[PDB]
Amino acid sequence: ASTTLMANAIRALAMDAVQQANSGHPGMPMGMAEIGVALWSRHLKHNPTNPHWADRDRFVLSNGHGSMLLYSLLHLTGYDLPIEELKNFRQLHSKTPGHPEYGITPGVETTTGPLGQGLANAVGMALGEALLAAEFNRDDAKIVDHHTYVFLGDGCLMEGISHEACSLAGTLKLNKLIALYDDNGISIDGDVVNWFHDDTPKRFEAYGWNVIPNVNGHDVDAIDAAIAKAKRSDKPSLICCKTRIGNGAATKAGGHDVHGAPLGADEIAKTREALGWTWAPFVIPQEVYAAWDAKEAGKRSEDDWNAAFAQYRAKYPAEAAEFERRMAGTLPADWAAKAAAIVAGANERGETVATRKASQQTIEGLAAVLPELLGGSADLTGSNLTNWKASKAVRANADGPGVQWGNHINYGVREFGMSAAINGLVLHGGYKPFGGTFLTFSDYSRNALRVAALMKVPSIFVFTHDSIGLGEDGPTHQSVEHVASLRLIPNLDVWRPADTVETAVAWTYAVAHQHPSCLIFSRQNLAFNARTDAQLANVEKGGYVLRDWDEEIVARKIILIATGSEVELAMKAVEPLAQQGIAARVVSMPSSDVFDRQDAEYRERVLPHGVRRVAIEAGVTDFWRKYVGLEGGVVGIDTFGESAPAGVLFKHFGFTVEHVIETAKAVLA
Amino acid sequence: SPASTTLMANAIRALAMDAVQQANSGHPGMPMGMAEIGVALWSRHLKHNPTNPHWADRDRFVLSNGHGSMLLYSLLHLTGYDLPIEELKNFRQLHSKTPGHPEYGITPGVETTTGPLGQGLANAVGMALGEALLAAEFNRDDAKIVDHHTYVFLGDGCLMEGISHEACSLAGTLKLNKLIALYDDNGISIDGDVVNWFHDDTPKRFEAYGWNVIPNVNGHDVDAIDAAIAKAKRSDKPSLICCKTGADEIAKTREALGWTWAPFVIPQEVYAAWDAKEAGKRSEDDWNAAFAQYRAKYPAEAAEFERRMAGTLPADWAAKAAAIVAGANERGETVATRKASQQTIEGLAAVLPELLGGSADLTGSNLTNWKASKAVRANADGPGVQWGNHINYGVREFGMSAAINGLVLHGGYKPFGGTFLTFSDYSRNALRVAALMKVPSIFVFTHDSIGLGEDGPTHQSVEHVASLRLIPNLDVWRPADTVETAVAWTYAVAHQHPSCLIFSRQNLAFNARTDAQLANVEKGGYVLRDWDEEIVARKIILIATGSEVELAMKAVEPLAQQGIAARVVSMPSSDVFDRQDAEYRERVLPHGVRRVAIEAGVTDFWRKYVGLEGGVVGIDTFGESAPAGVLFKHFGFTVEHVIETAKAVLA
Ligand SMILES: [Cl-]
Repeated sequence: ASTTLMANAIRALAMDAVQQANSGHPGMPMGMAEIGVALWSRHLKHNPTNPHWADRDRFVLSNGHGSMLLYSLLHLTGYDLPIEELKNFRQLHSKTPGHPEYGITPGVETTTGPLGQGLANAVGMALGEALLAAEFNRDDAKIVDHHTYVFLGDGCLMEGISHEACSLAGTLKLNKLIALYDDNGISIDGDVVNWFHDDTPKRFEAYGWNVIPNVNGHDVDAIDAAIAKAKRSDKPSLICCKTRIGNGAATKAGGHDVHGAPLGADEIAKTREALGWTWAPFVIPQEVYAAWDAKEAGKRSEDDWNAAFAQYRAKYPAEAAEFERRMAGTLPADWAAKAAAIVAGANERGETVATRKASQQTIEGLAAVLPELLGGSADLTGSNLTNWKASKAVRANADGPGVQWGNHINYGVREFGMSAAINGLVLHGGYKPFGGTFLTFSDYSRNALRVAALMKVPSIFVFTHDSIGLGEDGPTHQSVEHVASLRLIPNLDVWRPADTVETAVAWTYAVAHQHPSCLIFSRQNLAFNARTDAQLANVEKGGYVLRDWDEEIVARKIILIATGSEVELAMKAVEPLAQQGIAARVVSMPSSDVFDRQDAEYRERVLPHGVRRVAIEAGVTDFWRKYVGLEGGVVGIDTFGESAPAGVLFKHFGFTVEHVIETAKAVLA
Repeated sequence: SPASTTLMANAIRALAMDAVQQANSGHPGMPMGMAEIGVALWSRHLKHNPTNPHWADRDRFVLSNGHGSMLLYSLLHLTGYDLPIEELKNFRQLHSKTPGHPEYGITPGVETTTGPLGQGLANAVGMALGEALLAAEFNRDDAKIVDHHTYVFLGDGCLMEGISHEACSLAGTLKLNKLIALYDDNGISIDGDVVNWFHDDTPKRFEAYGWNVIPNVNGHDVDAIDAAIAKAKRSDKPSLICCKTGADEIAKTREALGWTWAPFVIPQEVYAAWDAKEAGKRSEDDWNAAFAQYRAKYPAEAAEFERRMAGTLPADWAAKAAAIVAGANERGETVATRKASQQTIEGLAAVLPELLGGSADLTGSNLTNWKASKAVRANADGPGVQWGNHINYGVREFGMSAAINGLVLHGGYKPFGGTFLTFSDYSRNALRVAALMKVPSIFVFTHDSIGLGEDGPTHQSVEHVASLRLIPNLDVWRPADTVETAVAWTYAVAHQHPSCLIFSRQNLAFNARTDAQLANVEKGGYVLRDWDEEIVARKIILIATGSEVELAMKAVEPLAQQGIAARVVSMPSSDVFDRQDAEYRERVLPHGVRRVAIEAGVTDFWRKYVGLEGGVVGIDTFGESAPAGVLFKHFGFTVEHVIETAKAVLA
């Protein structure tokens, strides 16, 4: 059963599943068929029966629209993806969505579709493998050794994020990363040369990559040999595979309408004749299956690694335990107590610091407790305060390929690439990564935060300099809409702590839960608040009563809802409001997302139905309408900022006791 | 003796370190590092008139590295722009003309607003593209009126950002040879020595883009930088010039430099060596005379150039906009609002010669092109572009969006560019900066919800419409049909806020409108179907946008059969609706009549109109991969769910 027959198999499933769904992208799976045979048949180290096998090569389909390529490969090689599913391509609840989705389909390593990000994910996975290896291998016993393969097309290469990820990968000498490029002269608008005339080999050599240019992308033997050559490189490798889009189509190969549209029944019948593929839709003859199936080889590969690991466990019982725990993403055994100790510690200290500082202090405590902690900053380490006393900066080896182990990464000025890479580090397993930048620059990395939320993986994204409180850098740096815009992304937890204790709570919560988190810290100092034991336990509920009414008040009730640096203002507002006949309960809402997940009883306790509310936050006001209603009030900022000291701006922009009072009287009128 | 270049440069170092000391805030190192580059460019090559920063044929300068803003302030102050020393003393103070990062519109001679890295460079690319397009369009064999360079100062941060890749790759494919980038190659970014995280061979990278690179220029040798700029001007390719560059410390720097003068004191001869008013006036005078000769030979073109450089619409615009809108209403067509968008683009292009469209590799999907357009293309043999009015930007959303900002700043075109709505997350900060700059950039977004169907949750926007509404001063439109599309487009084109125009993949039903309703569409929110004149049924308001307006209209008779009388408010733009006066807003949404919002995106946004007691038919999860009709039923976009919600709200 020839490789033509094996490649053609991919062609038939891709074209027939697209036609069936009358939707999707047949051109790339047909263009890349032989590349598929080359990598998957002759090189990929994997086990269909266990797609969670720790030491498997990681494959990433960065050009995610060509998803039938992956579904064919998963199906053909014997993963648990039955033919029924490929028949249900692009149908509700199928295991075959239009773009591949992590957690939905076995063997799907990450979620792609937004261009460029799969490639950045793959850099993160290569970084994970390289870091773990440096960490867990011993001169007399290796348990970490796998490559990271990524398919990509012209789209990914035009996206800025390819630049960020490949520059970093080159500087970090990630030589087990191997990229195969669907080099076909085509993107969606037509002939790529009219908008994209890069000398791509030259670009990639400039990054410190090895490039294998001009491979015949329809020659299984040629691609195979190029991968072998890549596999022996001192540098990450780009393989340039010259292909024809929809190659094998009877009449439409190389056309500009095979990217994202069905071929039609007529072209499909004629393609069956030209290829000699005699089988009906979704019929695959057993000799194609026998040539593609990897269950046997997979079993052998993984059983071998198990023996390899068992021998490792004998010589290093403690490290083997740690590896298994970390690969599984399980926290230490004494977690609740150590986490409660970090929080108690902050509460005991009672210091008024910037929550960026509170953050660094929490990281100190997390690190002493989580060897898996992997920090980093997008060239703002000194500003974000993401590194800690005992941390080691990850660096490429001076002389050979690979990295020296470390646990804080300087990502460079690459917020988007850092964020996608973090998603890769997380998906790889073995570390608990986070990475920082200024809050406003969440606008550069936004879709990566989004993709973490879609995948439901606990990526942590740290943002500092969160408002006009940052002062003089001015309105291009001063976030106004950002905090609310991140809340709005489904499944993304947003924390904006008021003090050292809310920071400690936010971090330990984030490290321990399944949602990706944005942790949002201030530049400037925020007053410490004191809390009851009951209150300390309620911070983890996202919103809690920081200060209640006294039974002895018997004046007009209001609820002040505040977050982050504005908790101080709500708190300073209480007595002045009392002296005006208003009794103010202060609710601190460090995470509205976590608060919204609470039960109805708890939410009613904190925000009693029918008591009016004023929300206080140095951000856009409309967001708070969900808690304060049409009749409630908001003290916030609905314009861009200005360049001036923080104290000047806070006054200028009406974050004053006087404004809080004025608003409260207006709400209660 | 007249000022040496060393004294000319040290004047910059003095102002930078003194302004920073005065403000006790900011970064003196970058301006001080780039001072010689400043002298070489501004004093020897920059063509500009300090007395008129709006001279149409001026060279364009961009400080892409926003941190060294005292470099620019020094340069503007020294060469004679209207930026007094009292302002430099007021660095980083409230309402000064010397903000922390430079701001377009605040300070004369500031061409764009920079701060987030890489975007200035993308801005510059869009300005160079503007100059090349105008020239190809307007210059004649016997009379040239367009001819200027675009210069950008650049640092390591800018080069690491993915947006430099998008912008520089495009500039190199388009052979924008009048773009000249000068790179502060100092070995340093904020975290320390760049080599640990940025070890690019930047020269080879840029040659791979089709740029000319002059590597290894001594960043402190004015003559060397000068000659390097001179060479770049002879190049057939855009050029990158790689320039290798409190109290006690300031006092000792003064001594090390032999700068004897007190803070903010510039000696007369340094002023005289930097002043550019006299060369400026001559340059602009020469140009005004070359323009008079152009006007004598090409009077219609000359008036069109002037109108378009001011960004003024045609004098009978109100009639021409009304004809576009009326033709939409007359046609009564049920199509996707992406198709409605293309139809309006077509009518706009026939009356706006300045119209300049494009798409980030989604031309067919977004429908941004029109039948009479010409595609912008590099010249086959020489540098530069053949003129066109539709640009294939490649798969570069952020770079396209920042380039558009630069095209808008340059003057002469009315540009817009398209991509899918979710991919607004890639270009977001450029949307933000347009809104901060107050410039009428037009961003087109299509495929706006689960209505796109099978492509699935990575493409299906859910939070995007509401998250863009949050951005101050950015107008968001999500028209229900061809008439709301024509209104949104003609309003966006005519007004000063940047606009996001949000279009559906799928067919949306046309809605008939009375005259009074047609006149209210441009108010952003309006009554599309009102309650009967005297009724006994309980009242609800349905507020809907986009594709959901059809769902609101379909719910009205079913609601009436349940004893519920529904007003349908269409809200194509909540942002424009919020700028309406209190009387109008109360007329559309009367106090104390309860509301249900309907919109295929996050629900929380609507709480500002429907309150805690109101209702929302929306989606607060990600989508799924399935046909659009299957998804809409799956996600509860149904009359039955509208009725349930309305009854629960009315309870
Ligand atoms: Cl592709």
